[PDB]
Amino acid sequence: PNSEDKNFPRTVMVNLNIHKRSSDYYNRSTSPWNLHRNEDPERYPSVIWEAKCRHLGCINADGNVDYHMNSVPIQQEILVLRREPPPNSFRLEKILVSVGCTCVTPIVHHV
Amino acid sequence: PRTVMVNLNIHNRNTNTNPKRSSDYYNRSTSPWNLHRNEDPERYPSVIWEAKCRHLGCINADGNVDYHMNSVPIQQEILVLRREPPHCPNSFRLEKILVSVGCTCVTPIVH
Amino acid sequence: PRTVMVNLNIHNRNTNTNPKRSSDYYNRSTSPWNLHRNEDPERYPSVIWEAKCRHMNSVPIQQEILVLRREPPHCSFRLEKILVSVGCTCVTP
Amino acid sequence: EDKNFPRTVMVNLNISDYYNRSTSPWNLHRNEDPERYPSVIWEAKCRHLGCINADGNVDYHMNSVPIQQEILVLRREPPHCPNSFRLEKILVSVGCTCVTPIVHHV
Amino acid sequence: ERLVGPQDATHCSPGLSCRLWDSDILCLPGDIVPAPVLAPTHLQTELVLRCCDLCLRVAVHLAVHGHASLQAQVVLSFQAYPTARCVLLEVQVPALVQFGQSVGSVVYDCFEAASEVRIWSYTQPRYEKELNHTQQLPDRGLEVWNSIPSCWALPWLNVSADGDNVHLVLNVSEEQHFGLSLYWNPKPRWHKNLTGPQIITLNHTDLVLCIQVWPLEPDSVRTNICPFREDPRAHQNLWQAARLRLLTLQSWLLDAPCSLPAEAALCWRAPGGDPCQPLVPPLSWENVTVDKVLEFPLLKGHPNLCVQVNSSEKLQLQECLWADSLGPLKDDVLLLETRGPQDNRSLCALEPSGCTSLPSKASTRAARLGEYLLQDLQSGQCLQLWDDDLGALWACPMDKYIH
Amino acid sequence: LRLLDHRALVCSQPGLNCTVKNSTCLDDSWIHPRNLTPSSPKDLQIQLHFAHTQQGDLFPVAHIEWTLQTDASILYLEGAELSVLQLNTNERLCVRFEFLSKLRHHHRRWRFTFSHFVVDPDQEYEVTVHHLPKPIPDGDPNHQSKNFLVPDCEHARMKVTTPCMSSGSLWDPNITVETLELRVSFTLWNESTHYQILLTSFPHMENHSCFEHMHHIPAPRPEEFHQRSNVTLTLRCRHQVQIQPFFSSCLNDCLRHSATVSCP
Amino acid sequence: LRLLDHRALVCSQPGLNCTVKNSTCLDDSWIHPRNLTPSSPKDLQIQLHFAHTQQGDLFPVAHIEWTLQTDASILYLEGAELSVLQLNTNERLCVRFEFLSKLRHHHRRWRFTFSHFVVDPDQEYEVTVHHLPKPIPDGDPNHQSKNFLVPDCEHARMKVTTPCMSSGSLWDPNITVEQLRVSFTLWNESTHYQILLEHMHHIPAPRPEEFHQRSNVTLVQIQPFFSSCLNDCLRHS
Ligand SMILES: *[C@@H]1O[C@H](CO)[C@@H](O[C@@H]2O[C@H](CO)[C@@H](O)[C@H](O)[C@H]2NC(C)=O)[C@H](O)[C@H]1NC(C)=O
Ligand SMILES: *[C@@H]1O[C@H](CO)[C@@H](O)[C@H](O)[C@H]1NC(C)=O
Ligand SMILES: *[C@@H]1O[C@H](CO)[C@@H](O)[C@H](O)[C@H]1NC(C)=O
Ligand SMILES: *[C@@H]1O[C@H](CO)[C@@H](O)[C@H](O)[C@H]1NC(C)=O
Ligand SMILES: *[C@@H]1O[C@H](CO)[C@@H](O)[C@H](O)[C@H]1NC(C)=O
Ligand SMILES: *[C@@H]1O[C@H](CO)[C@@H](O)[C@H](O)[C@H]1NC(C)=O
Ligand SMILES: *[C@@H]1O[C@H](CO)[C@@H](O)[C@H](O)[C@H]1NC(C)=O
Ligand SMILES: *[C@@H]1O[C@H](CO)[C@@H](O)[C@H](O)[C@H]1NC(C)=O
Ligand SMILES: *[C@@H]1O[C@H](CO)[C@@H](O)[C@H](O)[C@H]1NC(C)=O
Ligand SMILES: *[C@@H]1O[C@H](CO)[C@@H](O)[C@H](O)[C@H]1NC(C)=O
Repeated sequence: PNSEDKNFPRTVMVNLNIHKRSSDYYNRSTSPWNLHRNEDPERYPSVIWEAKCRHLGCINADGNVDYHMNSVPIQQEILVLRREPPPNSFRLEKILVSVGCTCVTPIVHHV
Repeated sequence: PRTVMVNLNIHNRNTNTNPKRSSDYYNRSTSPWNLHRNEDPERYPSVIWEAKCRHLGCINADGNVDYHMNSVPIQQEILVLRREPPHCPNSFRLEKILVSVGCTCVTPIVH
Repeated sequence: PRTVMVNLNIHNRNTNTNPKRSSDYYNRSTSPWNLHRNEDPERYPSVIWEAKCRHMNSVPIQQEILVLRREPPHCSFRLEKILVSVGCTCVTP
Repeated sequence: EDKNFPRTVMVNLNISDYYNRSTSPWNLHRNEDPERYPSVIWEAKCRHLGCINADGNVDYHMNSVPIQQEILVLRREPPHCPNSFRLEKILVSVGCTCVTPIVHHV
Repeated sequence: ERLVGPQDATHCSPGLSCRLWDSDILCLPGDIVPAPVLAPTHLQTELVLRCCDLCLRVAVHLAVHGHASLQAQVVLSFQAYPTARCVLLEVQVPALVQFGQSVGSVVYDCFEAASEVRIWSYTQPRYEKELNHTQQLPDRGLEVWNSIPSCWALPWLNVSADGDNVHLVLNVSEEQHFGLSLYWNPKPRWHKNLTGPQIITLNHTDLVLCIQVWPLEPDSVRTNICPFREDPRAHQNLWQAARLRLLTLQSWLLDAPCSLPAEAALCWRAPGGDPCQPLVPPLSWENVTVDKVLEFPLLKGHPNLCVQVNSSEKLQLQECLWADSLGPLKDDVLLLETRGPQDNRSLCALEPSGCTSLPSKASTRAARLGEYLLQDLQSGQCLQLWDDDLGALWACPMDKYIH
Repeated sequence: LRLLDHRALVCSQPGLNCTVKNSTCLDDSWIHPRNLTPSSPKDLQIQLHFAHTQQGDLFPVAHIEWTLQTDASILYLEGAELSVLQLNTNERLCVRFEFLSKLRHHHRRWRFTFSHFVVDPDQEYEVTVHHLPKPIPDGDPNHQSKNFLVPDCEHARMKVTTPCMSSGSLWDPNITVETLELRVSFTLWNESTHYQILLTSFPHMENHSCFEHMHHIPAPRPEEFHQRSNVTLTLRCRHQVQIQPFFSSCLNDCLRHSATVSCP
Repeated sequence: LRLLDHRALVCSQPGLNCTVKNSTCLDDSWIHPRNLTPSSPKDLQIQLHFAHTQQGDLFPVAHIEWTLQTDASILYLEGAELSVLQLNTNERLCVRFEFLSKLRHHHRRWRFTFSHFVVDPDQEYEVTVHHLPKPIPDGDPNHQSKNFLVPDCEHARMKVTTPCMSSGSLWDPNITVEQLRVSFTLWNESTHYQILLEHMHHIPAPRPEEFHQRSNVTLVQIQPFFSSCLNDCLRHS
């Protein structure tokens, strides 16, 4: 429990300027991902939709999954506010959630 | 809410995958994205390397640009902190932004 | 004259006739001379704009001046001469 | 001999056929002066206000103009003192070149 | 009300005061802490239109639980792929306060949505368990068209054929830079980036074919309109444009941009010219489809042989398949063969004037030289086209009799 | 993105009390700036360096070489924070230099070093040095940035690092085929990950996939880790055969050693 | 080179006490180097300017625009010498900027200007701002330099400037060739003009009574002589 800023070089106070499309690529993409409800009762955002690339390949136009070209998740470090000590107090994190799933041509070595 | 106390002692929970489990597929992907530099000396992070797509679709096996699908930028809601000007009761502020963390190619909504 | 006192309050003896203007002949000359800067931060004049010009015997107009140099602290002034080029005139070979 | 005049410093001293072969001939003028170093300066003043061709006749189409520079001389101060000098800036007409005039009309 | 402006507000129960503090605030439950305190009871939702965008409108029922006024705060959560957001709503009931019974409800104006959306509710502090409400938004109500341009502002491409040339005019605006593409039914035909409005010239034979038009913007909505199904002249041209190709001596292929059910039968063309004699009977109308390879039962070819194609119970195509390779035509007569029980064999003659059996005493051309034709057939001089256990067919040269 | 070791990382040079510090990559100058600020670094370069460990590991490392400025702003210089920012990610490691001694002279050119940033093959970073304290708002940059490209395993030097050994860069599975009614033989590797043979047929250079076939080789037992295994494939001229390893370093994206069939 | 006017040359801006004095581009800090050298100035740019002498003349003038940096070296800034150096002929004129009060405040971005340098037409002038104290031997240059090219009298605004007018920028030849006869105009100078064609003819010097009176010559370019020109300026034809 804290109320003011004192005797702490990195305890800061925050304010309010936190600031309907792009919601169908989970299937419409060539490398679909299934959102996983990584829900933490003390972490904002309370829900993060991690991308678990559903198929290792990429689905071509015919709908049959092709093994000629693979898909890799795009993770990204984000800052989240986990409560501590469990008022309104928080502490940052650098967690490597996965946002999307971009599908790539494989690296080919000839002979 | 309005006033919260955030301790900037970042607790790094990206403590995994210290071996190599990543690559750079900005160029090999069928929906390539050219990275963009976001610079802001008033914000933490001060630099974010967001992206921007290269075309309006994927690329066929022939290597020519294909218009059959839509390259769209995967975007996230990363929380960033910003330093308030002195004429503000709170010296720091939390703002969410939408940044291109990647760029996939997706099936069109209607044929 | 190993040790001679020299006063550095340089006076300007170039109070010429003000109506006498000047022109830049580095492009109009029969032997145009290009401009290059010579910078030694231990020298007066620190910047000297020498000439490197491009029977076309365009010989560089070369005259030497006096330069007040600077010596390393272990020795600090050393008056010398450098044979620099002013412009370039065409001559018969 | 450093003293309360800081800008007075002590220094150690260290130390051609174009005029008859150039298309813009010049005649050197001797500025003999025993009070300054060097005691002789050679100044090239144009022999003709125009340039000379392969024939060598003066042509008003081509102009001869005195290319000059600002060089340095050390004049004794007080006069005739072999252990004192004054740093001076003078202008010397080093040579004469050939340039085409800026010509325009209707 | 169903229509609201492009802003967020609250619909507040009468008697109690009500306000909003939405700034996408930091939204976390925390832990339930014990203590007459206001508390939510149920979540009530009404799909409402915001203008122009569709957005679910939510309401929170209120009551008093627990053990000179009353104040409370209700936090409204939110979740939808890929959006998370929070909203603050303050409800203050004047001391209209009763224990164990409902007091009223507060409403949040708008929640952007596409699709499934879920909502929660916490008091601060969380006095009781959070409420729950899931909802599966429809993909088609009568107000959907006009409200959202994504369904009504479909790019327009209207076509005219008054001058017998298929002219398509773009009803799109002037500053539009849209996309156009043509396919078949999928093999694309052509595509072009061009400024609208603009006139594109097509041809009657070309219109079999389909068109797609879409703006050159990210996540383009493309309209693939194919209104030529009702047009019968398009299919008539397609049948006319359809061509018959003879791959080998005993095989043939049907080529057409589109595939439709059809029937094919053999035919015989006389050397005279335009008159042509069908070969059914004794052959049967075999089912044939486009891009399907069919092999003739004949063992030897003949230039005069032809194929008749029946489409939609009507003859549409008739081409000389063997003329392109075995031409020119030869003055050869055709004799029909039949076999039955007891090793009996029957032979018949085919003529432009009709069919006559052999041998016969008729005045027809084949009947007069019937014996010679039979002798030539039995000697192997004639050429046999197809053979079967019950019948056959032969081609007999004629130049030995007249020429 | 990691440090090569947690040993003493002292940056000591003649006349300097600097100690490398662990830090989250936000400064106290960012939170509470001071009016007076030092200058930006000069001649900052990053080179490809390999550094061993106490267990024989070979890590590619980033060597950071930057020089202080001659101007008289050094008197207020309290250190430099480093950074190695990932390209496709937003991971930052930032270590701090707490200069305990107060620099007051410029008698010699300072060349500053830090070579404890582990990097990855076929990966690009962005290295920046930022003197301390940070500037006042709307001030001069007070830092220098550079892009660090780390080459891939095809480099003769990268190929032997534990990055490129765990990904089977040194693997030499010379795959061959034999005309049957075909058989494909390849040699496995020191890993318990399944193998994925992909076979397609191209009759001509018209790029037509007339026939495609997939076969799965399970995780090999210890007795066959470095042995060769031969698998026949049913056929329906150019019958491309491609082999892909599922090594834990490359979930499904490794160098896939392909093959081709000659017409005769 | 010349200064515009030897008036009260101030460069001071609010919060500072600039006093401008003469110099020769040999500062005492170069004779007696000091260890602490302030950083270079930032964003040097030079623009043309025309100022009015009390005599009403028009002289092109270099207007120099440069600003400091936010680093700590501003406490060791005691002046910023301004240097104007002609290229083809090495006449150098310098003026000493001297800051009495220390620039210890970064509240507002300090910007300094100096526009009393009579720039001749067509003559480039490298303008350098050497901060004081100057660098120690083998140190950071801490000086800003940039070429400052100036167009000739063919410039529209420059053709009305005193150096350009005195050269004959407003003289109309109005040549007239019609045996052949030519005629040409006159400006009020006791100089002998020239008409060159394969022929050569001389015209004596016009008395002050025929300032613009036309003259003619029987049996085509015109070159005047002047005080601003003994051999070289606009040759009409
Ligand atoms: C190639 O495949 C053949 C398959 O017959 C292998 O020959 C047999 O392999 C098994 C093990 O898989 C052994 O138990 C047999 O003794 C082998 N011989 C026979 C006649 O069955 C052969 O070993 C494979 N090639 C290589 C190099 O291993
Ligand atoms: C997912 O995409 C496939 C492929 O287009 C489609 O058939 C299916 O209906 C989609 N399902 C949903 C729920 O969108
Ligand atoms: C939603 O909340 C109610 C509250 O009682 C609970 O019973 C229900 O299980 C919850 N739904 C889910 C999917 O957890
Ligand atoms: C195309 O435009 C004409 C002219 O207005 C109109 O009569 C016709 O109905 C339009 N076509 C369609 C399919 O609506
Ligand atoms: C560096 O640390 C040592 C250890 O005490 C100390 O003696 C020395 O004075 C320090 N360096 C400077 C420049 O003060
Ligand atoms: C310093 O940081 C590294 C990672 O950057 C970590 O492994 C190590 O444990 C830290 N040491 C201390 C003493 O915090
Ligand atoms: C790979 O090369 C080695 C080198 O001798 C050879 O023994 C082996 O048979 C080869 N593997 C093939 C051709 O599959
Ligand atoms: C497998 O062999 C390679 C060299 O052939 C070696 O570098 C590697 O460490 C081995 N694998 C294991 C798990 O020891
Ligand atoms: C400048 O001079 C004024 C004269 O009154 C003096 O008050 C001031 O302190 C000086 N210094 C400044 C303004 O920095
Ligand atoms: C600077 O020099 C000019 C020209 O010689 C002179 O008019 C002026 O008085 C001088 N100023 C000072 C302060 O000496």
